[PDB]
Amino acid sequence: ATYHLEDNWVGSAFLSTFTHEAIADPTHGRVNYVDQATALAKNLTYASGDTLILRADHTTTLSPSGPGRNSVRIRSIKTYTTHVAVFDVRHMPQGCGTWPAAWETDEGDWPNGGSVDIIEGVNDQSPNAMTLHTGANCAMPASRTMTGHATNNNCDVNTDGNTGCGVQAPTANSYGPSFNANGGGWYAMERTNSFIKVWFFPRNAGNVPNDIASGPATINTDNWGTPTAFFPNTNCDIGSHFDANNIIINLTFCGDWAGQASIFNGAGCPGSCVDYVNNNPSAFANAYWDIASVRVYQ
Ligand SMILES: *[C@@H]1O[C@H](CO)[C@@H](O[C@@H]2O[C@H](CO)[C@@H](O[C@@H]3O[C@H](CO[C@H]4O[C@H](CO[C@H]5O[C@H](CO)[C@@H](O)[C@H](O)[C@@H]5O[C@H]5O[C@H](CO)[C@@H](O)[C@H](O)[C@@H]5O)[C@@H](O)[C@H](O[C@H]5O[C@H](CO)[C@@H](O)[C@H](O)[C@@H]5O)[C@@H]4O)[C@@H](O)[C@H](O)[C@@H]3O)[C@H](O)[C@H]2NC(C)=O)[C@H](O)[C@H]1NC(C)=O
Ligand SMILES: OC[C@H]1O[C@@H](O[C@@H]2[C@@H](O)[C@H](O[C@@H]3[C@@H](O)[C@H](O[C@@H]4[C@@H](O)[C@H](O[C@@H]5[C@@H](O)[C@H](O[C@@H]6[C@@H](O)[C@H](O[C@@H]7[C@@H](O)[C@@H](O)O[C@H](CO)[C@H]7O)O[C@H](CO)[C@H]6O)O[C@H](CO)[C@H]5O)O[C@H](CO)[C@H]4O)O[C@H](CO)[C@H]3O)O[C@H](CO)[C@H]2O)[C@H](O)[C@@H](O)[C@@H]1O
Repeated sequence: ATYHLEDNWVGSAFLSTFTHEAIADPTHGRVNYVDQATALAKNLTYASGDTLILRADHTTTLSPSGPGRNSVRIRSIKTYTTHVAVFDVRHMPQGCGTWPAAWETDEGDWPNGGSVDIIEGVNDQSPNAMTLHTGANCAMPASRTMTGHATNNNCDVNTDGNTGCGVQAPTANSYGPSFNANGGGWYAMERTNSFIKVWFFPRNAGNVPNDIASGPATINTDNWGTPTAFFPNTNCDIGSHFDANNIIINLTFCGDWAGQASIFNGAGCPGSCVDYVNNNPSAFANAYWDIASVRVYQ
């Protein structure tokens, strides 16, 4: 469980080690994903000093017949198999309609190269969800050692209604306005051939491993306590369902999950998701990631 520093991304480093994907939203959201040149001119991406900002447009009222709300989706140039990824996150997007994620995938053969969500939710609904999506023959035992709570235990996208196999973080400050109020915190994900684990440490935690908080060149996950989410290989050959994955950090709106009326409305958001996102730009002034660092160890 000992790893050594492979990549250390801070501020402007993200501009040369990740790309912006100006792509049609694969989850069909009310979003216009812009390229890196456009992101920078329009200040949707700001990457300077010890800060990366990734945000949505919070000034434009959308044309109902035009493209969605301007936002960004960044993807690491490098891919990883057995590794630990540590995200020091000060702020994540909030707002009705928002659907932010920090995750890993191989887009080129989805779902067969797998996907793991480290940070994800919709419509400001805490807590955080940590979820795997795979092809066939991957499930999770009903009970295993973690602080979080499992919801769906079948990871196979074709037989699970695309929910994946997920775990809910135990605290509200894992996600959303609550996370943001607390100054964020740290997410760490360890992936091996045998398992995937995610740990969350709130910004104010008295027990955050120095490994995680200070980012030295050597880490040891044995010292990190029980994971928030645990995906063992009891009923899933982990290595055979995941290949080399890029890291992706993005913000979409509405679409296949967040945009469902029951979900959007069930979260206390008014009206329809698309109309809300069209007509309330100032409601997304806080729809930003503020990232202090992402580090990868191998
Ligand atoms: C495009 O978009 C960008 C990004 O949004 C816009 O940039 C912002 O521009 C505005 C207006 O010019 C700036 O607002 C001003 O900020 C002034 C103070 O700035 C300084 O402090 C900021 C806060 O720092 C503290 O908090 C952070 C955690 O979030 C810590 O890292 C840091 O150590 C500080 O902690 C102290 O305080 C806390 C308690 O609050 C304690 O607990 C700690 O112990 C510390 O005592 C900080 O965000 C700024 O950092 C920026 O600049 C430095 C270099 O100077 C760089 O290294 C960083 O990477 C970062 O870029 C800075 O240190 C304030 O005086 C003034 O009144 C006003 O509010 C704002 O700083 C910008 N935000 C940035 C840069 O992130 C940009 O304007 C926009 N372009 C457009 C529209 O054209
Ligand atoms: O539980 C947490 C979990 O929730 C998931 O949302 C679920 C909803 O998807 C589900 O709604 C059903 C509709 O999806 C369905 O509409 C069909 C379309 O989905 C389909 O398009 C497919 C594409 O979406 C797919 O593209 C891939 C993306 O899905 C993938 O998305 C990422 C996720 O994998 C995730 O983990 O993280 C990130 C960040 O948040 C997501 O971006 O990304 C990859 C790589 O880029 C894409 O390839 O590609 C396939 C082809 O391979 C397409 O089929 O299109 C068909 C038309 O043919 C539609 O039928 O309709 C149903 C009925 O209306 C609807 O129920 O609902 C449940 C709620 O019960 C949600 O749980 C999130 O997607 C997931 O992110 C999250 O972890």
